[PDB]
Amino acid sequence: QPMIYICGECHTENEIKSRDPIRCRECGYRIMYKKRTKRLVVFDAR
Amino acid sequence: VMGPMLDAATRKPIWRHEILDADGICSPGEKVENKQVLVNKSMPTVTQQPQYKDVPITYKGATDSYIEKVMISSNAEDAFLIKMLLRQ
Amino acid sequence: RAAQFDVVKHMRQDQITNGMVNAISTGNWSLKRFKMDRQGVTQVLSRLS
Amino acid sequence: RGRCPDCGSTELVEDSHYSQSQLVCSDCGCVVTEGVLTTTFSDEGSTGENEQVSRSQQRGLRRVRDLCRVLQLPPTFEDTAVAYYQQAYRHSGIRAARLQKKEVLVGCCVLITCRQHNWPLTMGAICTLLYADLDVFSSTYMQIVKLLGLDVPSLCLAELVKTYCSSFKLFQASPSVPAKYVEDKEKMLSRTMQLVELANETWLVTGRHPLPVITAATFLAWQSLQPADRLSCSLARFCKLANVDLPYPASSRLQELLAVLLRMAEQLAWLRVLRLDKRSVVKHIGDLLQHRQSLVRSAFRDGTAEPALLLPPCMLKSPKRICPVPPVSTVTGDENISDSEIEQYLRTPQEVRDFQRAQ
Amino acid sequence: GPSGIVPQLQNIVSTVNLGCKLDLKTIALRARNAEYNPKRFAAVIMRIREPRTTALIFSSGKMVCTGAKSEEQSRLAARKYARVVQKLGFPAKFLDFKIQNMVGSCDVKFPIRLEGLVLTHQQFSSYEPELFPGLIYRMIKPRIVLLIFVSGKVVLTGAKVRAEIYEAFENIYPILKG
Amino acid sequence: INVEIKKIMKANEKVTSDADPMWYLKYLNIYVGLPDVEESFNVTRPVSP
Ligand SMILES: [Zn+2]
Ligand SMILES: [Zn+2]
Repeated sequence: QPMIYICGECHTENEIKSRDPIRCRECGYRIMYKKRTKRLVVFDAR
Repeated sequence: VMGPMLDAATRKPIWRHEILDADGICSPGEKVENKQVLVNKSMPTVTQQPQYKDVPITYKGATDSYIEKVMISSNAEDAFLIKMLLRQ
Repeated sequence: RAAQFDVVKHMRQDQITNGMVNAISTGNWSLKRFKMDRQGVTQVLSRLS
Repeated sequence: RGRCPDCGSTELVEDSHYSQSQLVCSDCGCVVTEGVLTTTFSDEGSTGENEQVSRSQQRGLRRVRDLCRVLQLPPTFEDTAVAYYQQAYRHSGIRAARLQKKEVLVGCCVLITCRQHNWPLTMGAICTLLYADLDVFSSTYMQIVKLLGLDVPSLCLAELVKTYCSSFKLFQASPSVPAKYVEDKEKMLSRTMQLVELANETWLVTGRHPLPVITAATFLAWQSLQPADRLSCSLARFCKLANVDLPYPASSRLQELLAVLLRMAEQLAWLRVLRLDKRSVVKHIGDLLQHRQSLVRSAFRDGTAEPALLLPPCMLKSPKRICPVPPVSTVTGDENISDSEIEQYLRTPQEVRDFQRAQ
Repeated sequence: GPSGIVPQLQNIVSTVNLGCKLDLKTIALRARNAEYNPKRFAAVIMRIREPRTTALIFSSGKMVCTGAKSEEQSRLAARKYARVVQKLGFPAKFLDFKIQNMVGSCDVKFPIRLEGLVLTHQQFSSYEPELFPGLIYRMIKPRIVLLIFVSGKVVLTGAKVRAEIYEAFENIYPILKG
Repeated sequence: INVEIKKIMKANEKVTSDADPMWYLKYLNIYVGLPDVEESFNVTRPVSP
């Protein structure tokens, strides 16, 4: 149920759920990225 | 933003919401094709509890794309901001 | 007023900001003292290569 | 139509392949087999209808926006402030109120606006621009809030400290502050947190002007970071370097907090051995802060689940007697009245003439 | 029940109508225990030492009294002022006496953290320490205002009868007990 | 930003009142600082491009 983004330039799981303004846990950074999916995607080696 | 609409008959999200995540936004690594939604945004129709109307952000293009990275950030005016990078 | 006014009650600071950013972003200026209203002063930097 | 080709569908939804439009319904997998095309605007090129409004009213509105442009906060603060102002401009009392009460009423709406965004702002910082005074503007401020009954948060302790601490000049060298006064901001703000958290649980925050607490904590934190360099300074000597004007209560808060920390100091034998006092206790707060949660629970006499009294100062002075049962009573109010008492309160004609002569 | 304590009373406020018009200048001229200023105010100020009270009498014939500890003492003092006016020569009479307010206070012998109360009773609580140290509670049953402090002392105002003060007291007892 | 701004401010160094002689408001020097960002608590931090 909780969601896990990773912070910019420190890359520690930032663990935000509420509608609070975006923020790192220790950094001053305001920028965060989503983590990759766990579903598999197949490719054609052409 | 609201999460995917699940079919009770399947316990899996409808086709147009297939790519979404629990938070209502698309998942890096996955494969988007035409007229599937990328963010499930909703706005206030009331401008007693506020009612809400659907107005998603959809992908429209010829071929499929893969999703490279998804960014979330904010201004000081409380306005959230999403950015996404698609690849072919 | 029966007592002197203070300028800090009106010494405001959004004007310079608005003018500068609008001129650079929009790309047309009106130096109405100089009487010139040129356009096409700015272009987005082409990152083709 | 609404129906499917022949039967009980009702819904209406879009479908299209190559830039057309059609109508999706559902009782079968059908578009109702009909659809319609779309006709659109564009390839050309939030009301008006703006009332004239009372001249004085718009004059006030102009003060609203000229105020919010000072702090240069994000625009929506201005617009919503205007909305609150217009809402307040709907009652006879405010309309007939003198313009000074109007000059203050613009201030309060901007204030509550910032409070909604938990945006830290203090009372005088507003009154600075408004020719106001504490009583004038505070009494009025209460009046509108009770009139409107709108929910508004309090000043949350940690919010104001960020902007207050950041205003100091201790973070760079300058001809007024050589390096021995210079300090790292991160350490100071952390230390102030570790002190203010004590202040609230030790009842010191409640019911007092909040800012003196911050000033005392910052002064002592700055000292304790280089006590050998900084023990020689003082309240004003420190503040005027930062061009800060200090609270007079800050002396009261200082005496209070040193009294607290020596009581922590005795809890540890390896602090007890030094025979600590006012002069010396300052250079060990770095030591105490590591174990403060143990110090408080070793120091308070209130060991109950819910040697030193952990109470606010208002009764740390202790009652002279612990509030025995009050003498709630009645009397006979119907007795006769002694006329002698009444005649004692009357001037004789000689005294009447004396007062007439004096007048 | 309460913790063995019922609030004390601090002040009484009452009014009475004397049934006739008065010459304020004469009364101030001849009263040892009176103060009046005709050029700014329309009523004469007087006091008595027992019950230790003050009275405010207008030229219109209405009177306001304060300083009493109980309603009987207010009524006695008002009758005393009526007698004072009578001996001054005016046809003063004691009519339509009514109590208007009284003040009560109590202490609970333990501290109270006001922040929690304002965080839980927003509809009634005011917490602006930078403006007034005490917390203001607007109670609806009875229509009473209670003033609360960190020491556990509580003050009550706005009642017409004493039962209102004690009613508000035991109404707030469970709330503060939380 | 290093020698022209100062001249242009110098050229308009003083404003004059409508009345009340010897009432005036004077600029004496002007600075331009280094880049930084607003934040929602009237507090600031430097930023990268
Ligand atoms: Zn980080
Ligand atoms: Zn059919």
